[PDB]
Amino acid sequence: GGVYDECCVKTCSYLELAIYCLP
Amino acid sequence: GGVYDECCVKTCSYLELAIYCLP
Amino acid sequence: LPPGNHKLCGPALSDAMDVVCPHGFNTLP
Amino acid sequence: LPPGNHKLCGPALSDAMDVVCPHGFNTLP
Amino acid sequence: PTMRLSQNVKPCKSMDIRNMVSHFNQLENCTVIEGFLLIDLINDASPLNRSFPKLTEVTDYIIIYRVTGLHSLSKIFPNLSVIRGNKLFDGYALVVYSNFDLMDLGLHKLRSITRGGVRIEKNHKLCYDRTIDWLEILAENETQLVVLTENGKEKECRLSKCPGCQLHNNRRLCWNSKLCQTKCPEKCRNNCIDEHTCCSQDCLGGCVIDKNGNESCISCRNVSFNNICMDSCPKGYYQFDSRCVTANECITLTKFETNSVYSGIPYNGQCITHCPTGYQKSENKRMCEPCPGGKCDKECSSGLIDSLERAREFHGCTIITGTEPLTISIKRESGAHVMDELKYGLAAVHKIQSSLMVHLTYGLKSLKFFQSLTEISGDPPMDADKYALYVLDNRDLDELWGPNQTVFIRKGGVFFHFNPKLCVSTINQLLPMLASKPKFFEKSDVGADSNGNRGSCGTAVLNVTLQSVGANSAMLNVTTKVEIGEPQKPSNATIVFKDPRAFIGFVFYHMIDPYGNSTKSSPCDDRWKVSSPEKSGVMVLSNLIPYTNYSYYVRTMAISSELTNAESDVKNFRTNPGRPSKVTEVVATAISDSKINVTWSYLDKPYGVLTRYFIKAKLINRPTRNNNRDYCTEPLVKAMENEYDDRKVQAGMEFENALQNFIFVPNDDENTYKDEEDLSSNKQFYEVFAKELPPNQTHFVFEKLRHFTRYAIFVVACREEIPSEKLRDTSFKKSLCSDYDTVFQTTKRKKFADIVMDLKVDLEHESPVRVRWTPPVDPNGEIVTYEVAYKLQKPDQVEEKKCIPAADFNQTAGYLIKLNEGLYSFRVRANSIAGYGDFTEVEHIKVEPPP
Amino acid sequence: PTMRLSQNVKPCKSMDIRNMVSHFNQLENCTVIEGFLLIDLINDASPLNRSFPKLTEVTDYIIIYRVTGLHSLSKIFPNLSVIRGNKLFDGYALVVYSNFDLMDLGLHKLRSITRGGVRIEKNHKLCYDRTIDWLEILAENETQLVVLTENGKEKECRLSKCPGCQLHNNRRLCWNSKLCQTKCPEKCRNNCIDEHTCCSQDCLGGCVIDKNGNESCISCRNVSFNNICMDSCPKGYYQFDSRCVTANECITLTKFETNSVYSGIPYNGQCITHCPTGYQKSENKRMCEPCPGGKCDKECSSGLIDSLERAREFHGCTIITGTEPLTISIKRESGAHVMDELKYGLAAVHKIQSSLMVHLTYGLKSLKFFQSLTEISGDPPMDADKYALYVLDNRDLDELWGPNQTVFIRKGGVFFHFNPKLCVSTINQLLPMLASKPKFFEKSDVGADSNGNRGSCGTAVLNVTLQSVGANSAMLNVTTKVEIGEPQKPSNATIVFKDPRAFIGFVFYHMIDPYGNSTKSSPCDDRWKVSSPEKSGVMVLSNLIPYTNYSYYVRTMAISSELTNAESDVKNFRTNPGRPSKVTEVVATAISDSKINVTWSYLDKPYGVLTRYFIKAKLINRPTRNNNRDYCTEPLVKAMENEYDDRKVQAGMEFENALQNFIFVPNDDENTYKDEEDLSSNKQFYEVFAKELPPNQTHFVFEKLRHFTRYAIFVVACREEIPSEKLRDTSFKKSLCSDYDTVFQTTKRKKFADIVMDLKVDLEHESPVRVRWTPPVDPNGEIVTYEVAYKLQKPDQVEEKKCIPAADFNQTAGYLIKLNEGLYSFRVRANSIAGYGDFTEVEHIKVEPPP
Ligand SMILES: *[C@@H]1O[C@H](CO)[C@@H](O)[C@H](O)[C@H]1NC(C)=O
Ligand SMILES: *[C@@H]1O[C@H](CO)[C@@H](O)[C@H](O)[C@H]1NC(C)=O
Ligand SMILES: *[C@@H]1O[C@H](CO)[C@@H](O)[C@H](O)[C@H]1NC(C)=O
Ligand SMILES: *[C@@H]1O[C@H](CO)[C@@H](O)[C@H](O)[C@H]1NC(C)=O
Ligand SMILES: *[C@@H]1O[C@H](CO)[C@@H](O)[C@H](O)[C@H]1NC(C)=O
Ligand SMILES: *[C@@H]1O[C@H](CO)[C@@H](O)[C@H](O)[C@H]1NC(C)=O
Ligand SMILES: *[C@@H]1O[C@H](CO)[C@@H](O)[C@H](O)[C@H]1NC(C)=O
Ligand SMILES: *[C@@H]1O[C@H](CO)[C@@H](O)[C@H](O)[C@H]1NC(C)=O
Ligand SMILES: *[C@@H]1O[C@H](CO)[C@@H](O)[C@H](O)[C@H]1NC(C)=O
Ligand SMILES: *[C@@H]1O[C@H](CO)[C@@H](O)[C@H](O)[C@H]1NC(C)=O
Ligand SMILES: *[C@@H]1O[C@H](CO)[C@@H](O)[C@H](O)[C@H]1NC(C)=O
Ligand SMILES: *[C@@H]1O[C@H](CO)[C@@H](O)[C@H](O)[C@H]1NC(C)=O
Ligand SMILES: *[C@@H]1O[C@H](CO)[C@@H](O)[C@H](O)[C@H]1NC(C)=O
Ligand SMILES: *[C@@H]1O[C@H](CO)[C@@H](O)[C@H](O)[C@H]1NC(C)=O
Ligand SMILES: *[C@@H]1O[C@H](CO)[C@@H](O)[C@H](O)[C@H]1NC(C)=O
Ligand SMILES: *[C@@H]1O[C@H](CO)[C@@H](O)[C@H](O)[C@H]1NC(C)=O
Ligand SMILES: *[C@@H]1O[C@H](CO)[C@@H](O)[C@H](O)[C@H]1NC(C)=O
Repeated sequence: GGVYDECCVKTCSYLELAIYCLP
Repeated sequence: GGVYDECCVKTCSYLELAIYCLP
Repeated sequence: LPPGNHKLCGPALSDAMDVVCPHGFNTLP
Repeated sequence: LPPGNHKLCGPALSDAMDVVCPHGFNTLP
Repeated sequence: PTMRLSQNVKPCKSMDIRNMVSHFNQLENCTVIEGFLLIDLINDASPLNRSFPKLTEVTDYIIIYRVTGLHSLSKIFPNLSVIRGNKLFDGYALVVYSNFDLMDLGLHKLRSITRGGVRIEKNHKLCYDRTIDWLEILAENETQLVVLTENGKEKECRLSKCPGCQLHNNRRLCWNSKLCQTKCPEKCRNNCIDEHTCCSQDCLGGCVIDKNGNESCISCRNVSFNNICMDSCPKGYYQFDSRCVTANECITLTKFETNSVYSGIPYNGQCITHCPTGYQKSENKRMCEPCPGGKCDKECSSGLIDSLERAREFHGCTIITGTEPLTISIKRESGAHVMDELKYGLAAVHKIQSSLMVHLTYGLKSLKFFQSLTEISGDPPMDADKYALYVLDNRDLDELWGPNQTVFIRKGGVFFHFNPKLCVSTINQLLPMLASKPKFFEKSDVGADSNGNRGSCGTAVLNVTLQSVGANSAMLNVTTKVEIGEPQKPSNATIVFKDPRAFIGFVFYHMIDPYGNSTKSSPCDDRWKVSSPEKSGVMVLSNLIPYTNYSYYVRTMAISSELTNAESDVKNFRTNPGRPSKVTEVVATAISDSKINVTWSYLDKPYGVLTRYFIKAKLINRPTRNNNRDYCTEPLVKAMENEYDDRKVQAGMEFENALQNFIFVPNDDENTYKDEEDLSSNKQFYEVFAKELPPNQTHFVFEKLRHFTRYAIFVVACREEIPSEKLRDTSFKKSLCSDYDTVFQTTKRKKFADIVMDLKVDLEHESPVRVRWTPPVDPNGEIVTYEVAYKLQKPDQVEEKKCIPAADFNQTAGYLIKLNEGLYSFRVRANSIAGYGDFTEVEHIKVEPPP
Repeated sequence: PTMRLSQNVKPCKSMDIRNMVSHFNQLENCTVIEGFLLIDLINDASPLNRSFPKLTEVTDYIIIYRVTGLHSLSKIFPNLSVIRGNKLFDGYALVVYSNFDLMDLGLHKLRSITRGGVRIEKNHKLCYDRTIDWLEILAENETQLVVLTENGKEKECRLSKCPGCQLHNNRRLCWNSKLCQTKCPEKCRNNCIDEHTCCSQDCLGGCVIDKNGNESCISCRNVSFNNICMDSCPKGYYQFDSRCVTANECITLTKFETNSVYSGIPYNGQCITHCPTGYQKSENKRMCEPCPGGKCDKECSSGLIDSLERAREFHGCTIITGTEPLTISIKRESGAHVMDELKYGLAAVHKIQSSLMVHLTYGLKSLKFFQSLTEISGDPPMDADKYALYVLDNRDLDELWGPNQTVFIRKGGVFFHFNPKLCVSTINQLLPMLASKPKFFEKSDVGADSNGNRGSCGTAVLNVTLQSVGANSAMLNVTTKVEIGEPQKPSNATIVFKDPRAFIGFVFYHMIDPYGNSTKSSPCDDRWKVSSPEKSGVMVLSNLIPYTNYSYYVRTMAISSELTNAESDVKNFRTNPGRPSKVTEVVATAISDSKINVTWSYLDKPYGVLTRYFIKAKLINRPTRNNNRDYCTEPLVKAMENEYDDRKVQAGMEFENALQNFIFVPNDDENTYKDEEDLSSNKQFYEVFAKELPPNQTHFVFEKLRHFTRYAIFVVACREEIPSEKLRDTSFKKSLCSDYDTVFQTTKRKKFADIVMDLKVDLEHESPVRVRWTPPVDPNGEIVTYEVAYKLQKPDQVEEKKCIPAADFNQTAGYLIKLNEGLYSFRVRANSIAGYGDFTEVEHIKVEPPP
């Protein structure tokens, strides 16, 4: 799901977390 | 069994309970 | 006195012992 | 930045977001 | 009836201000927001040179999350007036979250919020947080959800001056430091254009009035068409959240929903994004059709629920499946819309293939929102298939499935713990539900101690009877006769204990309460004073304050292992009148030589009612003349100068059982008074004076006393009498009037009055000269001596004077003085225990003896 | 040495005084009781026409249960000395129970109790029992078994005053006031015949000097043979409790046990009832021989154990079988021999076929007494066969098995709740012992906060550092850096928190404690004052009282759902000296007209070290002559007038998470003084006087001060200075001396000094007479008038006296007084602020006017 569904639970990596960017 | 085995746990009748005080 | 279920306990049990039969008891040995 | 697990949460999550993504967010619709 | 709406509508769909200022251009021209408006992650809002007064109404909600470089919302929300909450994000209609630069809201034109509450959080610079009376803006019924925290209100916000609009309801409702909220009367609540100017119910938030009388609504309350307000749309159109739209317009319209966009469907005169219950969207998604079998069996994967907004994703779902339990974990504070939102999100579900679980929730009142639920299959029960209904730590849960509701359970065991309000009885109603049909739940599954500890559910009642009362004492007697041991024909208002020892005894609480509304004790509350456990069933309250109302209530104390608890209601009673207290601030003063004054108050408890005041004044005279004095050498002016609580029992019980198992073997005060004043022997004055006074009084004067006296003042207040004290009791033990303290006022009241009069002089034959005088009407304070003076009627002469111990001059018919030739004038005055008097007038004698 | 014991014994087996007194006829001639002696259900003991002094010693125990008609135990036990306690009834050795007629014990000769203890219950009329120091009579190591209750202590039993031996140990100690306890000195603790006549270690129970002047034991401590005491029995004889007998005799001896009688077996020099470990009784029961396989197996049906006496029945049993769980339910008060009686009753079991259960025990410290246990087969579990080890409500349980003890668990799940002293870590040690080898126990079976909450075991330590201190303030500093968020590179002073929000902040406690030992808070304890949670990790204690030792300690506060708790040690520190308090009870008093005295005390806190005392005395000017007064027309004398907060943060956290999930999208003064005095210009008196005084002093005298004058008294107490203060504090802060209040002196005998001198007279020519005089060196109070007197040197002439306001007669060289012919004398005295002076001596003048 969203950020709190993908990270802060079953923690994620910064590289994956970059998906929420690059307009 | 003992008095506390037959009475005050489960239930006992007086006439049966009279056994403890025969002459 | 007649009924036979009587979940009797503690001091009530002790006193009932006397009232049921004051004459005496068997002694242990 | 290096590690891959880094269980970010709460305000730390937003602070890491606004820097790891320093220039924009693609809007909902 | 019919009325225009202000301006001409140019709506723009849901809006998102993102990243940078330039995106503010998207607000161009549109008066209302057909969806939600969110502004977030604007790194610097200062470059915003414009404002947008046309924006007035928003359909769903406003969230301002992490905008930096913005000082106030006035610039971007000049005329925002109404928030209608057709779509209600997480139960909050207006959110302003985590902004470092917001100081003053500036929302001068906000008037009405139709749904949801308001949350303001993490705005350290926000001043004026507490100003607004939010409860008027919201829907009047459920106004609870108004939450604000860490706004910087602690100390730094010294600029809470406000215009003092001023301190109405001792709360200055000021926007900024200068602006303030305009209230509306109840007849036009939150629909007024100014403090009193009202608007008809057709509009929402008020209306504008012009010189032409063309009153126009701020926005239509029900619906709008062609800029005109009406209750419902004309035929052929569809309602879309503020206005009437055609079928094509509905087809084009859209609204965002949980990472998805749904186009509205023109159905039954309304444009809605979801078909109603029992309907499903067409393949072309242009209309809705009835569901086959009256129910579309949509299914969704089970998953956690963290807040209301997550629950909306389950809308319209019937079957929740998957090994994962449907863990509800909502966390509100004073849940306002939790019930309705969860209802919208779950009313459809009727069968759960997984196992429900509701762990650690706040504000979740009940599970009633599972309206259509019928069977918790629990096929893969959670926790190693142990349990199919898991409940835990629900700080505010109180009741399970709603009234007359029934749900089957095919597997696993129930579980309950730490639920404060959930009474055990409500849990046991599930006993006939389970497939195994257990007769009772074992102690390992249901936490009979923890569950329901805070709920007044299992409190068996006691017929506590107040037996007798007194001045400081009262006796309590508990009527309920407790069964101990033998069942003894139950249903007799029983209250039972299966073992005499287990019953430690009754416990009586009591506490002073003039209002009789003290609640029962929670665990450090100390309002209640409690006596030690008692077994006979009667307790004697003692040392009460007379005529003081006391609340009391009885509880049964038993060994912790026992569970046959009972209690009583909080009955109230008052003690007897008792005896009144002393009079406060008693002082006496002299008005004249015969008139006296006294002042007093009663700033202490009278108890009962002060029927009357009574004062007694007694004259206590001075001692006789004292010889330890000298005259004319020692004169005087003489002003006034006068725990476990169960371990012991448990050990005793066990040892008693062990011993039983082995011993036996088979084979000067006002007692009474009446109004009175005593005349002097000559009736010139009152020796003593004792009279009643009405309870109005606080000070009074007493008349016709004599000059220069010591009138001891005695004061008292008398209380009423109860009928049982006068007919059930007789005139003894009195205690009818208060304690007292004498007040003394031994002043030289008030003038010289009279000391000596009628002086005359003669001579025996430079013959000696005899001077006579008359004593005063009454001694000027116990006369002790006479000052006698004479002078010569010649220039440069001075008055000579002598002294006598009084009562001796009479032997010679006057005091004798050796005097020479000439004309002389004589004077005399008495001197007393009260000091000097004034010299009497003169009288002359001429000495001229012959040889 | 080996020697004869008093008298020759005739032992007799246990006796049962029951029903009626006639059975006492079975007790005569019994020197000692080889077993137990119980007296139960005598309806009336009054008809007892005898006493039995021969009975002296009993082996197992004494129980007096429900004996009626007996006033004291002396009549039946004149010489009962010791209770060897070879066997215990539920662990107790002397029980006196439920007797309505026992007034006094009467145990004058009671001298030593070897095992177990004493229980006294439900003897309402018993008195003087609560006087004896039971801890001295019992075995020294485990004196805890001294329980007593409901011995009429409320009001009626106040006659227990004893002979007040009288008040030794500040308490009475007597068997009724007729007697008092026979205390023994510590050199021979409870091993004496009187307070100074000790006894040898060979005897037990006392010893009496024989006719030969040599000791004779009341009873042998170790063993006895042929009336002689020795350490061990001779060959061919076996020890039976307190005496040695042959094998033939031992075969006949018997002792009653749990509704059974066991004969004695002569084994290894001892007469035995149960064969030792690894031995079993012979077929003829005449001897024990080694068990096959090292130990004979024995099976006993599982059943509850509600007291130690029940536990004794399981002695020697290896296997406990049956579907019934072995429910231990012991309920003691205080940790008595339970740990040993259960050891005797269960040390043999090595595996249990059923499941163990420990529901609701008190005083059960551990399950360490299962010495030989190896495996809980748990074949039939219980509670729906869920669990094989069920532990619950054990108010005093703290550890399960012996250190590093290994016992298998073949089936079922463990269970643990409500055990306050059972630390969670101690439970998890079972994880590697279960058959399923769970990695961790689920919250459904093992509690989270209900276990070990009372045990200071799970606390991670904080390294609190006290940063700075002051007069009233101090700053604290938590050194331990916190692992908030990611665990990246752990073990760096971990104190981890998974997210920044779960940890709400540190909590600081402090409280005044000169002793520095206040225990940590348990929940109404109000000793500790607390501060609000703080996140930065630094706090500033404020408003402390100077130089007071404060105890403080820190702990972490986190939302209940989180569990990474930590705490600190209870460190303590003292504030700074501050400023000393005002002097108390300051008063001034005279010693002479120039010697003055002052008294003071310091009954308030000095706050530091009182380096010195300082007193400063300075005079004030007298008032001058005033024109609003008249003199010698009126005399003048003129005596001198002189909370949990869980919900809020939880809701905020959840809403913040829900909003994150939606926002993003992918794509007068003494400053200083010097000791000194100021001397007047004339050197007559010191105007001011300021000096230091040593801290010894409390009152001191100051002399050579001006007379007729007030001296303002100013007193001070000054404190020490810390090196860090003196090295920098030059003029700032300081405040090293106390507050003060001026004291003015009602100096007695400060008048009447120097009077008047040098009176002389002269005449101008009825010639007026000039009279001269000199004012005193120091005005006797500021002069307001001078009185002058004169008389004629002829009989019966009165001495006239007149006055002058002084300071105006000098321009005439004196005061002019009209006078006539004759010889006259004159006198003068001063009239001043201090009133009249004394008339000076006379001087004469002769008047002889010429024509
Ligand atoms: C509003 O729309 C018109 C065209 O309909 C456009 O010309 C105008 O610029 C818009 N408003 C603003 C402020 O630009
Ligand atoms: C103000 O902002 C608008 C865009 O909203 C822009 O068109 C205009 O040029 C700006 N004016 C100034 C003076 O910067
Ligand atoms: C008084 O006792 C009756 C039973 O006789 C019971 O029904 C009633 O509830 C009691 N009073 C109250 C106030 O409950
Ligand atoms: C308590 O009241 C009941 C009737 O309500 C009465 O029978 C009983 O005697 C009373 N008890 C006492 C101790 O007065
Ligand atoms: C105390 O209770 C009585 C009734 O028993 C009531 O009349 C009175 O008003 C109460 N006291 C107060 C201060 O209300
Ligand atoms: C009881 O009622 C009075 C009514 O004036 C109110 O002031 C008071 O706060 C109430 N007390 C409690 C404990 O509810
Ligand atoms: C004097 O008496 C009058 C009534 O006669 C009363 O009003 C007033 O308070 C009294 N004052 C004093 C000082 O007693
Ligand atoms: C004064 O007392 C009388 C009774 O004698 C009463 O009628 C009157 O109301 C009282 N005065 C006032 C102001 O109440
Ligand atoms: C037993 O006691 C009786 C007294 O009742 C006494 O006469 C007799 O001598 C005693 N016998 C022995 C063997 O002690
Ligand atoms: C005491 O009673 C016993 C029987 O119980 C009897 O043998 C004996 O003679 C009695 N002695 C006296 C002095 O009464
Ligand atoms: C195991 O524990 C026992 C006592 O419980 C101890 O004697 C023994 O040394 C321990 N063994 C080890 C290896 O620690
Ligand atoms: C805190 O103190 C304890 C005991 O003094 C010590 O073992 C520990 O290492 C300290 N912690 C740190 C981070 O130094
Ligand atoms: C004391 O607190 C400060 C911050 O207030 C911190 O920098 C310092 O490290 C602390 N002291 C120690 C020994 O860590
Ligand atoms: C207070 O603490 C100091 C050390 O900080 C110690 O010297 C002093 O003895 C303590 N106070 C008392 C009363 O012991
Ligand atoms: C511990 O402190 C208490 C007071 O809190 C005091 O009574 C006791 O003597 C102290 N004991 C020690 C060993 O410091
Ligand atoms: C008085 O003070 C002196 C120091 O000046 C000291 O030596 C002496 O011990 C003190 N007196 C007493 C009784 O302590
Ligand atoms: C004078 O002072 C001394 C000590 O300085 C004291 O013992 C004595 O009591 C004082 N006397 C008076 C009269 O104050």
